[PDB]
Amino acid sequence: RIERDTMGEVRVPADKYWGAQTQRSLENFRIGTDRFRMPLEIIRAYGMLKKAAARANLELGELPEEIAKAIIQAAEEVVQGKWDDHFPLVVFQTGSGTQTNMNVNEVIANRASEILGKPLGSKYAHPNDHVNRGQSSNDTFPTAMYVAVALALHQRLYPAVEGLIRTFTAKAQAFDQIVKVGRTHLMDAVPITLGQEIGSWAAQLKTTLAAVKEMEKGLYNLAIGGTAVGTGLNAHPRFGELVAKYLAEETGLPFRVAENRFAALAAHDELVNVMGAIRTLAGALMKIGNDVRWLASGPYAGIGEITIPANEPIMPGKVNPTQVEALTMVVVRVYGNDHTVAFAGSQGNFQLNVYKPVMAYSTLESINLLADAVASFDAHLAQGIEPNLERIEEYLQKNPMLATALNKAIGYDKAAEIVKKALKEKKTLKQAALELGYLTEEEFDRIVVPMRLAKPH
Amino acid sequence: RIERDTMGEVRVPADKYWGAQTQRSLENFRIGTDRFRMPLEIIRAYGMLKKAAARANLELGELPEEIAKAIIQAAEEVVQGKWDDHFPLVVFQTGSGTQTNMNVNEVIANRASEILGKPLGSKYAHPNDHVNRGQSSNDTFPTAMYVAVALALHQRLYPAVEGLIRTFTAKAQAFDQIVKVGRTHLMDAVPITLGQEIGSWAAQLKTTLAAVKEMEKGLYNLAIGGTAVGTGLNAHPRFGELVAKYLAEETGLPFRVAENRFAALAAHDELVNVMGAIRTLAGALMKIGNDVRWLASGPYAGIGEITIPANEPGSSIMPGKVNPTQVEALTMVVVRVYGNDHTVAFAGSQGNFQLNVYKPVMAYSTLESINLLADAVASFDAHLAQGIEPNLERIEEYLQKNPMLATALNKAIGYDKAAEIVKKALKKTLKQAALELGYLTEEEFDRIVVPMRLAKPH
Amino acid sequence: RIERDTMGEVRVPADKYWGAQTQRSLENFRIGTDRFRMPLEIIRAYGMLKKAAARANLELGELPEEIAKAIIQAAEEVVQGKWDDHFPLVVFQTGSGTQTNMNVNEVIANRASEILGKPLGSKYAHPNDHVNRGQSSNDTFPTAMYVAVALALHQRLYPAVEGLIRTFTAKAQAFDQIVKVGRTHLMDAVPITLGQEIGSWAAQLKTTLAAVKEMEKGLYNLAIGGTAVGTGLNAHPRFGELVAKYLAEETGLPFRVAENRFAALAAHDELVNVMGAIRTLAGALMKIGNDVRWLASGPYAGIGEITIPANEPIMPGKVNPTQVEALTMVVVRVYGNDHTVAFAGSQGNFQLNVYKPVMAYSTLESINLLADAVASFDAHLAQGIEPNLERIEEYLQKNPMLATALNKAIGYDKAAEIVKKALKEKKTLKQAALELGYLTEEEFDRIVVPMRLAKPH
Amino acid sequence: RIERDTMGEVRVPADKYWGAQTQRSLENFRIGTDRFRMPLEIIRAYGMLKKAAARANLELGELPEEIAKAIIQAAEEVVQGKWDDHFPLVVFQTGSGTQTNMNVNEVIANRASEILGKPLGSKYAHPNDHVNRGQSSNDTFPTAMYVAVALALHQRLYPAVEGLIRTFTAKAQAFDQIVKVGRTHLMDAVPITLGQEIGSWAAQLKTTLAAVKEMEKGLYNLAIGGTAVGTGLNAHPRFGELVAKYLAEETGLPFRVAENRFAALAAHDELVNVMGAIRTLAGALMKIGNDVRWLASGPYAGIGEITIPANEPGSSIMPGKVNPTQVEALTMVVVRVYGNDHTVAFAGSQGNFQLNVYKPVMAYSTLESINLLADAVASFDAHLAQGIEPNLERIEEYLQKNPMLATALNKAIGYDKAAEIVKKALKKTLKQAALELGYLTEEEFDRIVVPMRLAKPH
Repeated sequence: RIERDTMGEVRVPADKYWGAQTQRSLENFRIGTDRFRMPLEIIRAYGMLKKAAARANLELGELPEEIAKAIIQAAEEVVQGKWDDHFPLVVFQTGSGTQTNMNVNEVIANRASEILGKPLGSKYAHPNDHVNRGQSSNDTFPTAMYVAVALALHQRLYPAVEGLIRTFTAKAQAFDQIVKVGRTHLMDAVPITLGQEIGSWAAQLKTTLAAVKEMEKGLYNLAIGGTAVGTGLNAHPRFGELVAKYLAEETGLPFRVAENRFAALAAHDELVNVMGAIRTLAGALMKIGNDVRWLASGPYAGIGEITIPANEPIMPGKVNPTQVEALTMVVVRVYGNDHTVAFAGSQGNFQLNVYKPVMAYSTLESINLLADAVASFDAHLAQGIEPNLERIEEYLQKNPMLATALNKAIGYDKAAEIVKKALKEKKTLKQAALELGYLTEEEFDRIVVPMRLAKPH
Repeated sequence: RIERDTMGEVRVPADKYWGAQTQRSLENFRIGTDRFRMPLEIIRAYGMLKKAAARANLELGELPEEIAKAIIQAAEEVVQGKWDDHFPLVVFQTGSGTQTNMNVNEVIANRASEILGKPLGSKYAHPNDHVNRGQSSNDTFPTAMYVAVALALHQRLYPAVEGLIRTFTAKAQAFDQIVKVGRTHLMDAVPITLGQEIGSWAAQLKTTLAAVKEMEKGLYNLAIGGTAVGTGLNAHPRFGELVAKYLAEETGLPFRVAENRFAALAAHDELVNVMGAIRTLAGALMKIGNDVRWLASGPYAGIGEITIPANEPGSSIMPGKVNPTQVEALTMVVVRVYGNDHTVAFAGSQGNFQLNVYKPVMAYSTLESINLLADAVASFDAHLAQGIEPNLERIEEYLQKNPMLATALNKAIGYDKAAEIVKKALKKTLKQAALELGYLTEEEFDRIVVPMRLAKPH
Repeated sequence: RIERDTMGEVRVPADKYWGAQTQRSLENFRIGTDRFRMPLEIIRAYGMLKKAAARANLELGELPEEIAKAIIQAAEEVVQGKWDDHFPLVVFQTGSGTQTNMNVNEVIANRASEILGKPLGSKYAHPNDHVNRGQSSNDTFPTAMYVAVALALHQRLYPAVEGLIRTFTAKAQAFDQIVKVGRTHLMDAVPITLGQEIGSWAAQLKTTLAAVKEMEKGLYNLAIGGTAVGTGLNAHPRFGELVAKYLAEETGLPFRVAENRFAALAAHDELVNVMGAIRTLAGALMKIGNDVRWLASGPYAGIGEITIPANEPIMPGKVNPTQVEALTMVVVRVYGNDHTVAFAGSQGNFQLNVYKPVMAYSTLESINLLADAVASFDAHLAQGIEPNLERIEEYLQKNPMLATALNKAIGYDKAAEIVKKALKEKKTLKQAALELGYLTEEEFDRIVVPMRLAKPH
Repeated sequence: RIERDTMGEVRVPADKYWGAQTQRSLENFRIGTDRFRMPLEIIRAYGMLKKAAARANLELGELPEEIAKAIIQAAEEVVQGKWDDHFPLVVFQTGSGTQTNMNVNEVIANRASEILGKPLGSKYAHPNDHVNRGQSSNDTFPTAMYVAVALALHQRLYPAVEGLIRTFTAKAQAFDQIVKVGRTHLMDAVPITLGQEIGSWAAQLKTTLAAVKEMEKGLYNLAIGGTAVGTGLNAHPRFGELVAKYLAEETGLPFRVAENRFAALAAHDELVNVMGAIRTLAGALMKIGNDVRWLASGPYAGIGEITIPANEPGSSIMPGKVNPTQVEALTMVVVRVYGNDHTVAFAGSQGNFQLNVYKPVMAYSTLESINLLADAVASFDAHLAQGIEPNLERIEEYLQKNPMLATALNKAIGYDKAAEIVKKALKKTLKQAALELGYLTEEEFDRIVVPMRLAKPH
């Protein structure tokens, strides 16, 4: 079809619901078109915002009853993802996300007009005067992105991490009776149990996940209502308040208007902190991932104290740790995303930080990739972790760390000799102690109890 | 003096109280000796830890009264900074901080022996058997570093940032009636007040400082009691618990043993997040600092809406020109801090098995950030922020050209008769153009054009 | 169709040329499927590698004549991009890029078999025994990625940056007679010309671009020939040498086998340095971009010494600097990409760094986004930069920096008084000097010559 | 002593040679006073610069013979480190380094006046009129910092890295006949030699050091002569040219004035790239260091293919166990260096108009990286690398289980009769299993199974 405005006539695909402005933008912004389409999470959140906005304005007498109801309906459709294919703009547009705001306004306006029995392009429901009433791209984009990130955390990241925590916790309980060598500086230290080792991974995830959930609270403070620079000019005094209330009712999260609307436009420090906590979580996943591949290294020239499930339905102990590699590659990508967000966050100027799209994009990318990788790592590796009892035992029984009990039982002299023999002849302390006649294969087991070292209290 | 360890005997300065393992580290790790001596915050915190440890072991029957009391006295002297010159080791030593732990054990043990009328190097009060009783460097170093960082936040960073928040809050109130041009994309936007702008800076600091204080809570969870790998082997069953209790009594902070002792040794994710929050605060300071120098730019060919105190001559002299030197020092600290964060988070991802062996550098870079920011924020506050003043004339010059002030005319005398006043008081003041044309009087003008109404529409 | 191997039977789209292994991989690797498809630059380069490999093996007597010629033909087709749609794997696979290597082997094998009159799936031309002869994913993936990045630099980044340099150089020459205020610490300093100011931007780009081109040379050292761990086991002693020679002949770049093949597999330090130089180039683009929006800030409350072309075919001086915003958002993304690559580069273990896919991806992303952004910034802003003579003049003529000549002509006392009057009455130094009778509007122009300050020698 | 500047008079220590602007900076920028005093490398380089400047101005008739000669003598004393204690300013001062430039001008001018029998504070040899003649802090600070960094690379970093390359090269040759198991994905792979593995470390250092030396060339382009903004206003037309010439004579490096003087003041992209290359070198050192500690891990329940020197007792004692402490110090320096790079590159993107005002921190973080790496590489080399020895028994234990050694049997006595020897000498040595089964003799075995053939197939 052909839409007409004071700027001229533009041709838009007859099946598309965006308007002339979006069509022009689609033809002008060509940076990263293939991989950087504006995240749909932002679009869905924008739908929620526009829906709450129509309701607020209607209630405050800023919009005609019928037109408002049509907008509310059209907006809800966007939220339900019925118009995802009508948003073709990239992340690399204006630093205020103006193009996407107008894309949202045009699609919802045209659909609203259609609902009201008007052909697309009529603007019966005006994109700017109605759908964008009392709003600016300046305050609505950051509002939409804060909501998008908060929802993405609950929808994808938390379920994935909480799932892996449950898996590790289950494995930790199941293997808590298996005593093994503990290592510090990568060197043989003292005994621990495989359950204690795996439990530490679960603990790191609980600790880092808790921090993400705490930082998440900063996202509850929205810029909505401050309009262009934070003064709220052109918006009803209660517009922001109501929009926040409705967003909170729809999401179940305690959203509210930021105590200071100026800072909510000039910076996005709350988002920076959320990304930072996600980065720390990623760091813990790298630590855990590496522990896993090192413990599974082998079959014979590594550590090999645990085995991981085959990558494709190669015997146990010879499986390449593919899930660790995919996970850690995601982790290094996440650290880079954090760098991008924090760097951008320090670059605001006066009344508006103009790096909003990329800050939102890199944070969402991190959330989605981590959610994908954690879920994959969990289902395809973590859940199938098993101990290699033979390897664990061989290391423990032949290690000097078990000589402790001997020193008090038969004196250091004899114990030291037993250890020296075992190491020299590559035998277990029990075997050496037997070939020396210092202790029977019976007395040894009564004096040397590995679990007493791993659980000394 | 001759000192010894399991490896043998070595010579140490007769006037120093450290021992053999300190001497070996001194000689074997000549890395960053000039600028990277282990932070005294860590040494003082270690003194607090060793005092609590002796107190706990005595209470639990693990140490004799005589020796324990001497150790407690010696440790307290360390906390008071009386032995600072007896810690000569660098940050770049063993990754577990073993050498500094032994430096602490040796100094306290020697001073304790002396307090008991025993000679130095005698080890009557033994560094390992007594001062380090039930401990490992693995759990004590991170315990001491978490305490050190938590205390430094309260002692230096918070007071500085809270001070700047107070200054900006006061300035915002004082200039809240000064209407000016807002800017978006760096372009002229709708009116705002200077008070709202400065107030936004204060808000950013409140928001970021709040996050640092929330992340600080993770430091309350200590590794103490986990000994070598987290099992607590060699420690009395109640040792860790009592030490954390005593540290809480000593500091006023709610220190407790971490729920999972193993993760407390294998990683320091809590410290990583504290540093991360500090990085965000630094980012806010850069944004604020840049706003300040841009607003004060010029003073003739820049924006120049505010003026700042002139504290030094400067390189190139020009009457009225004041380089924003305090902003430059602050932003240089900010870029340093982002690097510190990079270092801490990188190290945090590199733990292996039961121990992360990057502890010293993680603690050092976090403390450096705290100290530099505390220094720079306080300096910026005292030497610039407190002296910020508006340039009323320049502010008004810009405002009068703002199209928003002309919107009240379009619907008061017509769009043409209003746009015409724009082609007159432009290509000075609109209040004059309307007068020269008779379209409106100066009395009615100020009645139709009320900039504050635009800055505060609600 | 249905392919059959020792692992079982698999169903592959009748129109797709990949095999059972790729089909299984497509179904197993689900991390970042939407935005992280393996870069086609890597696929095209792999085609070049496989083509050179077939030729080398044929010449060395490692492959049957006919089968080799069919492979060479199939490979060339991949290079020409005729099979781009037959590579559906993501970047987040094994850290060795094994899945993509096999994807390349299967597609080329099936096409080769078809050319030889054999239905797809027959393996007449064997993916592993023929197409992958004397090769490993370990040495071929990094070889393909080094070639991909080097070509991407010449094909996209260099043309874009060289173009902007030409633009700035042209503008610098054209505006070299326009004297203006120079600024240090953001404060009024001494006079310069708009041409000198714009010329500095061109210089930064020349300097940073030169560094990228120097680091590029490190990519000429390929891992090809080292096979699994660098020993060259299972490959002809001259296989690597010949493959490198053929790659060099086809690209026009002096590719060769790395002096040390072990290091070429265990690390990719050369790629890290290339990304680092790209990061520095990005930093210069941010500096330049910011200078541009600050100089164009206005219309009346900023600097406004230059104007930028409208974003859509808003009067001069009121145009939002959209191209700067898009460019700087790309810059912060690039800094993050560099972080990812350098971090990954330090994580190699023993004989193989297993972060290859992500290191390659983040570097290529940076190259493509910068190429896109620089070209856009150039065509839509840089080329249309114009001076705002009125603003420039008003700042210069009313600035104390022009009083220098006065001091020597009429003494500091009078000159200082002239400046004090001009600033007090907001008038030009010439006007003030006239209202004081110290100098005529004629004598002033003979004593105060701005260009003599901007070009003192 | 009373000293003065355009702002007024101030009191300075009677035993110090600095002036008023140094004193003001001393008092107004108390940021990082303990660890961030301006690098002496920059001070020494500034001495070289001021010496060349006086020499150039004298040659060009811009300075009197008497005063010029005194300044040259005074400047040379600074280069020799005779006045190090007279530079008390920190890195976190003005972003242009103006305060340090004046600190240099004041010390040299006072010493010059004294050399001419004049009293301190008299300014017979004036800090601004003579020592700073034809210069600005804007062009001299980056000139001094580029020279400082270039010299530090040659004086400290290159010798250290070249030394380690030599050590690894020697070790690789000595162990090139020791066949071992290669590892990919951390899993057992095909055979290689210990010499090839260690050789790869040497290669990584050669590759990264080469890039640092290439980036170093960008530092040869100096800002000198551009004065305040790049125009050269106030400088003699040949001043910059001669100064660069004299600096080249003095240092042996090909210093020249940058083609574009403006970009030399508005940015320091060359320094950013040098730091970037240093970061890559650090990454290689981490990879190498990690390989070293993993190979030495154990020594009983780890990989343990190599052993390293034991330099200290350590925390937990176990016969034969040696913590890889030198690797820990080195990798902690590496994570610090990545942070330094982040800082330098961040600052590099923040220049505005005619001047980047993050100069001090950019120079400082680069020099810190150079010095810490030089320290750590040298330490790691002397205290660990030079003592690396193979654990022949462990290496052989792993190799014998490698499937590749069994491939020569499958086609020598059958796949079944070969796979059977794998179910015997596994669930010790394959050379024994073949004997106990009579399938092959020990003489024929070593004739069929030649591991080196696998490690060196070409």
